[PDB]
Amino acid sequence: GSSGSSGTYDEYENDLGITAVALYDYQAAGDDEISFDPDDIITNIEMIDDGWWRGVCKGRYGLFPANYVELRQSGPSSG
Repeated sequence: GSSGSSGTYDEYENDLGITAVALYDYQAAGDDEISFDPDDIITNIEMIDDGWWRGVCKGRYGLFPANYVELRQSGPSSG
């Protein structure tokens, strides 16, 4: 049993998809690429290139190296 500040209704729509956390500060070489700070949170992460991805950060969707970021993941009791 759990609860919190649900609200007046629980019929919302949140499609964030995949998320990741930056490891180091990056500077999008150009417009195509996006610039995000280290230890930041990114949503709508689309897996395109094993080395580069595309997600919506601080209101910006562009190409970015998956090396300067880590795929969010937790390890609970029952893996």
